[PDB]
Amino acid sequence: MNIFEMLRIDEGLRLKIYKDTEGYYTIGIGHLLTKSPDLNAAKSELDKAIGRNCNGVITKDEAEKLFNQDVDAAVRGILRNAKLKPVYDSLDAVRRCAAINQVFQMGETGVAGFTNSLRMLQQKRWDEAAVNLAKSRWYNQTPDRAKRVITTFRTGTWDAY
Ligand SMILES: [Cl-]
Ligand SMILES: [Cl-]
Repeated sequence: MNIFEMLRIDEGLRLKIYKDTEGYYTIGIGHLLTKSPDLNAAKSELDKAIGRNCNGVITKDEAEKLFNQDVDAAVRGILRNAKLKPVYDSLDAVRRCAAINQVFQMGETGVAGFTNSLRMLQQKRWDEAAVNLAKSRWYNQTPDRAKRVITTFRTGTWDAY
């Protein structure tokens, strides 16, 4: 198990434009296209991302390429973020996967909000962190997935997957 296998399980694979859990146009393995309610806006973003006129449909290969780019982007984002980088670097490899999973789903606009959780993670107070992480809109809106990620932070094992 690794971040690709983990996110494949959490995000699924869909080859035509669909709406994610927040109602946003998405494709492939959790590739967010746009927050716009206009489907034409999403189709444009898709063509731009893939570099051809897709008409809302892609291949598995294209889906895996976007997935690779998106994972790479999530990691680089963490490493460029002065708040996230020291916590990330303090973690073991399995817990680093949980961290990338979060950023992949949430982006990093929630950094200030998860300040207390992040401190507990860097302190390696795993049970306290896990309890704190569940006190979130994130947990309440996607509890099954959040439970899997939190368990991964708590244990440093792949037991939830
Ligand atoms: Cl792209
Ligand atoms: Cl708490």
